Amino acid sequence: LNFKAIEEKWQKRWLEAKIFEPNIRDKPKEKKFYITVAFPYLSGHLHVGHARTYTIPDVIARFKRMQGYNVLFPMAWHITGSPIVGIAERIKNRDPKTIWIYRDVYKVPEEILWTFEDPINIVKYFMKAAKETFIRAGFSVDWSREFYTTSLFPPFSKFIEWQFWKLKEKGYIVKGAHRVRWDPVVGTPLGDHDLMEGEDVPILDYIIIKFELRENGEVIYLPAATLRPETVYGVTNMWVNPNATYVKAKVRRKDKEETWIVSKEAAYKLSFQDREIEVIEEFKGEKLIGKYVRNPVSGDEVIILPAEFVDPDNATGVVMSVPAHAPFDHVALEDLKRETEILEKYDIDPRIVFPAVEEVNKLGIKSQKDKEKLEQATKTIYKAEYHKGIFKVPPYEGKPVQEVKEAIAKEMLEKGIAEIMYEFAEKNVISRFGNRAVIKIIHDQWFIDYGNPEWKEKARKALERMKILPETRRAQFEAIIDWLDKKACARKIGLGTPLPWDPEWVIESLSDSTIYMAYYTISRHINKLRQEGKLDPEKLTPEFFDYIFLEEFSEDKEKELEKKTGIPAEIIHEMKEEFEYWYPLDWRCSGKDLIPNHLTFFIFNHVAIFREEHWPKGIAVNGFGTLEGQKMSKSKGNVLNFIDAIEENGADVVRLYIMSLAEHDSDFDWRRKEVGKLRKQIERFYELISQFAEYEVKGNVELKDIDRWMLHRLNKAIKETTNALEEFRTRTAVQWAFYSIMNDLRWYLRRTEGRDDEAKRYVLRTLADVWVRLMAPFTPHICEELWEKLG
Repeated sequence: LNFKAIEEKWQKRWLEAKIFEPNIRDKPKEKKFYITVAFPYLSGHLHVGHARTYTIPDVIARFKRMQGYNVLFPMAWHITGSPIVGIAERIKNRDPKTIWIYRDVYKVPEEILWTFEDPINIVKYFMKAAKETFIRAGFSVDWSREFYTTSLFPPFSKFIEWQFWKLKEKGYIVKGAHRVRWDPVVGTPLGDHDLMEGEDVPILDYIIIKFELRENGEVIYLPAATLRPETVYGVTNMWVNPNATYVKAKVRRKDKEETWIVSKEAAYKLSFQDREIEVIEEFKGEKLIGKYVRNPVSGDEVIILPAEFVDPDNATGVVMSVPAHAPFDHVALEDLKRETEILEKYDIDPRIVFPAVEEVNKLGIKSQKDKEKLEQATKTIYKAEYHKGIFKVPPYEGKPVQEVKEAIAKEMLEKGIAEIMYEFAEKNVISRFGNRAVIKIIHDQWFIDYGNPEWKEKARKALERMKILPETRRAQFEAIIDWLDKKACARKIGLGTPLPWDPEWVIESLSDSTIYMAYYTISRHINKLRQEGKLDPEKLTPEFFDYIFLEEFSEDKEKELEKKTGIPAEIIHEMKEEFEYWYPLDWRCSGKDLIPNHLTFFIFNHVAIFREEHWPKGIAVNGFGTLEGQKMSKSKGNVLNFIDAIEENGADVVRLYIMSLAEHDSDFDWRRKEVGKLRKQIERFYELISQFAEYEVKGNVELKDIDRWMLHRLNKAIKETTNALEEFRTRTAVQWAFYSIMNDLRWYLRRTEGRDDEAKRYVLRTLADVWVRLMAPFTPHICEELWEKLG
C-alpha cells in the first residue's frame, strides 16, 4: 500500500553511497553508455508531461546498467533567457495572472513568492524543486556533474565562450539586419519574454502594395497592407477609415525618397522600420474618398471607399478590397446611404477560385459592415482557399493559391511594387516600462549561420550515421537541415553568457544549449576544484578547452596548461580522459517539439566543432501528455506537477503508468482513474513477489505441463521486454514486463488452484526472480526492496 518508506530508504542509499557516479576505470570504453536528456528551464515546477521526457532516459540507463554497461546519466539546469527576468518583474508589479499561477498552480507560499521580484530567487527555488523532484522520482543521476548555465556559473560560461569563438573562426557567426521588439519612449530593445503584456503575440510580415495615386504630383503611393498578396488580381476598390487621421509623408531609405499616404499610426511605426519619415500633413480619411488609384499589378484604376472596419492602427491603415474572397470587403460594399457620389452596383466582383465569388459565408450567417464576428467568415474562407483552391487568373492559371501568393509577393517585392511592413498580430504588446512596443529594424543582430551550405552538408553526414527513434522522424530532420536559415543567437535582455567579442549581447537559450553534453564529462572535476577553492574560471581559456576536446593527449601541453591554469597536470589529464571515454554521446533525448530547433542545432554545433569520432550517435524523441483529456494550461490551472503526482501515487507507480501509455512520438493522456487502478495492480505484484520469496527451492523438481508453459512464457517476456527497450518502446516493454506476466501468472494460479508442491514453488520463485528483474528499470525502488526479500 504505502511505498514512501521504501522510496526514501533507497534514494538515501543511492545518494549517500553515490551509487550513480560512475568511474571510467570500471569497464573498458567498449562497454560505456552515455545518455542525456534536454535539461529543464527553471521558471517553475515540471509537470507530468515533463515527467515522461525525463523518465524514459532513466529507464534506459537502468536497463543498460543491468545489461553490464558502465553508465553515465547526468543532469544540469538551464536558466538562460528572458522569461525568468520577465516573471520576476511581473510579480514585482503584482500582476494578478502571474501571482495566481505561482500561488494556485505552483503552490509557492505567499511570503516566499514576493521574494521572486529578484529573478535569482525564482532560479534558486525551482532549482531546489527540480532537484528534489528528480531525486524523488528515483532518476539515477550522477549528481557530481551538476551545473547551471549563464555567466552566473563561470566555468560553464567560459566553455560557452570557447564554443562561440570556435563558431566565429569557422565563419558560422554573422551580423545582419533583424526586426525586434522595441520601446519607442525609452528607445531601447525589449526582452521577448520580459513584457508587461502580449508575450505570445507574433510579428507578422505584411506585404504593402504601393497603389498609385496620380494628380499633378510626381510621386504619391497609397500602400495597402495585405496578408493575401495573390488577391491583388481582384481588388475592386480601396478601404480607408474616413474618421481616422491619415498623413501624406516623405518616405526615404538610403537614397530613394518617395511620398506616401498612410494612417498617422503607420507613419510612426514605419519610422522604426529602416525608413526616414517626414509628415507633410494630417488629412482625415474622407479627404481621400472618391479618389482613384492605379493597381500597380493589374493596370486597373479603382475607388477609395469609406469603411469603419479598417483599423488605422493596423499596418498602413489602407486596405485593398476583394469581395469575392474577403467577407469584410463584401458586407462593406453593402451600401444604402447618401455619402458624396453614387455610381455603385457598377463593376462586378472578379473571382479567382465553391461558387465563383465565394460569398456564401458572408451570406450564410447574415452580415452588415460591422456586426463583427465577421472574421469567423474570413477565417473559413482564408483557411480553405489556402489549403485547396486553384488560381483562376491568367498569369497563374491552375496554380495552387499557396504557390501564387509566394510568387506574386516575390515578384512585387523585387520590382519595388510592394514592400514589407512588420506588424504585431495583436495591439497589446507592452514593455516593462508600460509603453506600447513597436518593431524596430536593427542592422547589428548576431546570427549563427545554419544556412551555410557546407555546414548543412556535414550535418547531413552526421545525421546519416546516427539512429533516430522513431525512424519515421528522420525525414523531418533531413527537411529541417535543408530549410534552415541563419538564426538570431544573442539578445540584449535576459540571463546568459555575454557574446565574448561583443559583451553587450548575451547568447540566447537555444544557442548555449547545443553541446553542453561535452561539458558534463568534465563537470565533476571542475566542481571538485571549485569546491576546493582551487579554481580560477578566468584561466579556462579557449586554449585549455581545445586541449580537452580537440587535441591528442600531450603530457607537455598538460604541463604548460598546469602553469597557466593552476590546475595540476594530472587533474587536467583526468578531465580529458573523462571526455574521451564518455563521448561520443550515445543518446540525446527530448520532446518531439525540439526537432525543428534544439535537436537539429545539436547536430550542427557538433559537426562544426568536434572530431568526427565524436559526433552524436542517436536521438530519441517522445510525445506529450494531456491531463484528463485536455492540454495542460497554466492560465487555466489544469496542470499536474510531477512532484504532486509522486506524493499522491508513489514514484514507481507514476513512472510505470507514464511509461505504459505511449512510446516514441505518440502522446499520452493522464487519467486519475487509470493510475489508481495501476497502483492496485502494482500493490498486488508486490504482495505476490513477497509471498513467493518465502519459498525455498530444494533439488530438482518434476515439472507438470502447466509449469513448463509458465516457464516458457517468462522467457518470451524476457526476450520481448529486452527487444522493446533497445528501441525505447516503453509501452510495448511494459505490456510484456508487467501486464503479460501478471496475466499469465493469474491464469497459472487459477489452473493450479488447490495445488502446492515443489514444482509449483520452483515455478513461482523462478517467476519472482525474472519478474523483479524485468520491472527494475520501471519501478526501481520496490524492485530493490523485493530483491532483498528474494534469496
